[PDB]
Amino acid sequence: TSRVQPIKLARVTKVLGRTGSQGQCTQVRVEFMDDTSRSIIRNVKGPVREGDVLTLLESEREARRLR
Amino acid sequence: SLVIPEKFQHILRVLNTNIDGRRKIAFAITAIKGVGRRYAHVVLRKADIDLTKRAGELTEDEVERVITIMQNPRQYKIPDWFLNRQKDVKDGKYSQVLANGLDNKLREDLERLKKIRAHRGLRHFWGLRVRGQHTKTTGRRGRT
Amino acid sequence: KVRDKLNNLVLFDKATYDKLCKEVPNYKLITPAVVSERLKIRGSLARAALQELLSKGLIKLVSKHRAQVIYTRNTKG
Amino acid sequence: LSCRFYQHKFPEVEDVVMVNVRSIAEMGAYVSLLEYNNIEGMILLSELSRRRIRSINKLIRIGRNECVVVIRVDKEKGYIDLSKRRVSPEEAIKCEDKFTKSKTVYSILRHVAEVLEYTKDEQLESLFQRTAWVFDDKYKRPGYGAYDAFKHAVSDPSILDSLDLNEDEREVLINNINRRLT
Amino acid sequence: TPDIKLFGKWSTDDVQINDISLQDYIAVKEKYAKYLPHSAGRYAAKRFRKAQCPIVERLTNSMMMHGRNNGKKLMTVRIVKHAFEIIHLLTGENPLQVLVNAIINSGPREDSTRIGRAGTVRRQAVDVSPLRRVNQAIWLLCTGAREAAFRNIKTIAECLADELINAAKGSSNSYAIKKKDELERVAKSNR
RNA sequence: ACGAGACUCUGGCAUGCUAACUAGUUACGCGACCCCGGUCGGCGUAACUUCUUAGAGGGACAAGUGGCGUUCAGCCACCCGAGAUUGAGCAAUAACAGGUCUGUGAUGCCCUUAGAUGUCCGGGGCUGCACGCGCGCUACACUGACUGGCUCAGCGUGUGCCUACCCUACGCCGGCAGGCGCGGGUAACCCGUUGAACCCCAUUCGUGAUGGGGAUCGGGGAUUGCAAUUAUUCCCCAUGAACGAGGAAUUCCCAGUAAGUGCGGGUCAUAAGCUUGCGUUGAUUAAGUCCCUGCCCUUUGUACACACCGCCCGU
Repeated sequence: TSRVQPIKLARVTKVLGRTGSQGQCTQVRVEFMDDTSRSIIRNVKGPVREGDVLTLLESEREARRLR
Repeated sequence: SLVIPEKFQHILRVLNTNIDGRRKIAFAITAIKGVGRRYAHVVLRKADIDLTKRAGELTEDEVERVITIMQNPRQYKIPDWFLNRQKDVKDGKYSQVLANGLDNKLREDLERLKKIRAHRGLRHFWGLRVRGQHTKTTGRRGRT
Repeated sequence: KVRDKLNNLVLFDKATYDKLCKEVPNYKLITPAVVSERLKIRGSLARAALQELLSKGLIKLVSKHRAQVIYTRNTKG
Repeated sequence: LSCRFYQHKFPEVEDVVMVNVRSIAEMGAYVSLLEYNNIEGMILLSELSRRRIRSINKLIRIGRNECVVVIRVDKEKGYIDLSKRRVSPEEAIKCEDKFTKSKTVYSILRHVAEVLEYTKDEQLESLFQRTAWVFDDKYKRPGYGAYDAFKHAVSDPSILDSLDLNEDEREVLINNINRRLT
Repeated sequence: TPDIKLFGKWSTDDVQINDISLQDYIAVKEKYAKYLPHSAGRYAAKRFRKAQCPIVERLTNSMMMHGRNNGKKLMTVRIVKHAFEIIHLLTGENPLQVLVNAIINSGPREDSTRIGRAGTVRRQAVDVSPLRRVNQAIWLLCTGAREAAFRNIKTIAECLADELINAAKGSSNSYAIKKKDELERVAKSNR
């Protein structure tokens, strides 16, 4: 590692279907606040709403499927 | 008061047994075999000794009065239904036993049953339960 | 993984009394649990000492309950 | 009375340690580092073996010591991440020998401490600093610079009395080194 | 005169939330401010109606566990009030601010999911929903105080008191912070 | 056409309707205590259904609004609103070598019928213990134990045909388990305003197999019954064992729900650690999935059809 990634917080725009083996994960469409043009997909555990802002430890990965 | 008094006796040697002095006097005397929680309150109520003191600071005259209440409890107006050993088959007297009369009299009663050959004595000799309960599912620590 | 079986004193010796009288009114939160932990004494003995200090007037009452009581020091001003 | 073995409070990364396992949890497992004053550690479930396991207590064996390598440590917070998969088979004999020398040095110094009757944490750390850590820093080896020093000082009293700890305690330590290390 | 909803003797105003991700999930400010941490009910009926519950009421409801304590709401309420007494007399800080800053500091922000068959050890890194952040934070605070107050001379009114302030300053001498950062370490270890 | 739905019972509301000395409320008088005003489930009687009882009717239907949908069946959120998914009952064709001949004077065949497998009396047994398994109860404590005081319910049941055995206020005696003359109820009237438990408050205890835990065991006293011994049950004093939150594995549940806590009914001469109901306190998590264990429909494959727990090749 030897690198401190700055924490970025992102707000969802649309909730997708629930992924995972047991259906416990959820696909969401988050967007960044320092520049409101970028939209990526992340895997979340737990219930989420529309307009719910999430904290992200990293902002580089993309969402994988149930496997 | 709350400071430790002089000649504060720690270990109390009473009736050839070991008694702690750090416990409450209503509970430190309960370590003697034969006496329990309920009869301890009556003894310290007949004697003029309060229940708010530990056993480690009492002295010879009050513990001697308590030992007299131990050995002869009948004429200090302790009621007859409060005793553990009543209406004896040997002599018919009401008495309170303190571990020596208790142990040897329990032993003598068990050998009396084993000599008389009652089924209670045979069950005590075999090492089983006497009060008439189920042995099929319990008592698994009997023998290997 | 040391056991360290506690053997709390049933009454005060010499050093515990003045250690209490110099340090307990100089602490923020006083309860019989933290007095028994810091001064290695019994719980009821700490309650009796705190009742004595309350009767002396060097400790103010905050709240009383059948489970635990809350005590604090005097204002230094 | 107990303290750490070497002068370091927490070990560095890529360092081998022998650790005592205590309990097994869901995400990891609680252990105790016997040479670092039984501090809290963590071994990962996926790091226990490189292949598929059939039970947790195939490789748990609660109560028996094991060899691990420190992967990530946190000196300011007191957290050490341990690793079981990344160990060589040739390291076990050297780790066992190092732990043998460290444990016989700790036992000899504990015996000398209870002879000298010095029961305090800071005083015991001072006795370690005046007894073993000085020669460890002199020989620049964390563990290999001590047992050779007692082996030389069993025959060389001038080398034994180089540390200015005390006189009667130095004589008691020399007597213990002469009687035990033969 | 209802000038201010004083929480027994503490004021529900002038309390600062530092995180913006937990702004609409913690309700203590000016609308959901009660005199007691005990309300009526119909709060766990729909999906997100528990986000409108007061945070001290959620802590009181999660205080009771392990068989012999279920249903005893009055006893947990007086534990909460006594714990607020030690929190106010111990730091000089308002006790509602200590509750807010501990939950933010003890929230696990990244999680690992069990994936594969039964027995295989595979974890996939996901992030934690903000409601689940508060939920596991309250659960962690409650279980830390619960296992602190077990076979110990120290009462639960004091064991709960030391558990939040160690979570408020992030000293990591508390048990909630311990599971929080080992969970973050496990989620960081395999991503 | 059956099944689902439709239908019935119960809960959730209606200050509108009908009604109450076997249910009360509000006013009035008398009486009692205190400092001019408060309390009375104290006494008695002028209206009333606000509490209670239970009868008829009403009310919620995707009814409205904004979206999605072929703008069709329907779905989502919100407002007014006691409820915008309460719980149970009934429950189709086909078959099981499922259980019951020990529910029956329901029953075919077989056996037996006076030294009886019918019947009756007396005693014993179904409880007997190297051990294993299932359903349950109490705990491993200080969110606690003991001791005082404060304080709150709902389902129920009650003098029986041969059949004798009911529920109980009140007075005395006795520590208590209990005992005697006394009164009510064949029941919204009497137990009864069912002063229930958990909780609440105030002392004692202080991390100690301890004042936790009450197994085992000794002595004594009452009740039921013709009869208790292999202690029916209850009470009193002693006796104070294992047990320090439990391996592999596995059960139940998502709202007044789990769980804690007690009260009724069934067995009952004596009687609940079981079961069926009832009430109090009252949560954590989730509004999803087919990964595990299985179920429903379509397509495909089969050397199976007593149907994969099938069939089958060779030494």
